[PDB]
Amino acid sequence: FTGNITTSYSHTTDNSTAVQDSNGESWNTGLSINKGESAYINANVRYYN
Amino acid sequence: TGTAPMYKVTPTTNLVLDGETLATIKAQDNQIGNNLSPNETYPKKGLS
Repeated sequence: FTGNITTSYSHTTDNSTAVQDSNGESWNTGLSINKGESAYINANVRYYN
Repeated sequence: TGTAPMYKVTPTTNLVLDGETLATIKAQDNQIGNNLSPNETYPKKGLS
C-alpha cells in the first residue's frame, strides 16, 4: 500500500519583441447628382417667313 | 469684300460640331471692331 504527496512551485519570466510592416492600396469612385437641376437642354431651331 | 466700310462690326457665329450647334454667339464689347474698310481685316494683317 503506497502513497505519495508532492508539492511544486514554478516561476516563469518571458520577454518578446515583434516588428510588423504593412502596405496597402485603395481605389474609390463616386457619382453625385442634383434632383432639382439634373440636366440642361439645348434646342437647334430655325425661323421661317 | 464689299464696296463700303462698316462701323461697329457685330457678327453672329454658330459653332457646329458633328451636326450639332454648340453655341450661337453675338459679338460683345470685347469682340466689336470699330472700323472695317473694304479689302481689309480686323484685326489688321500684321496682328493676331
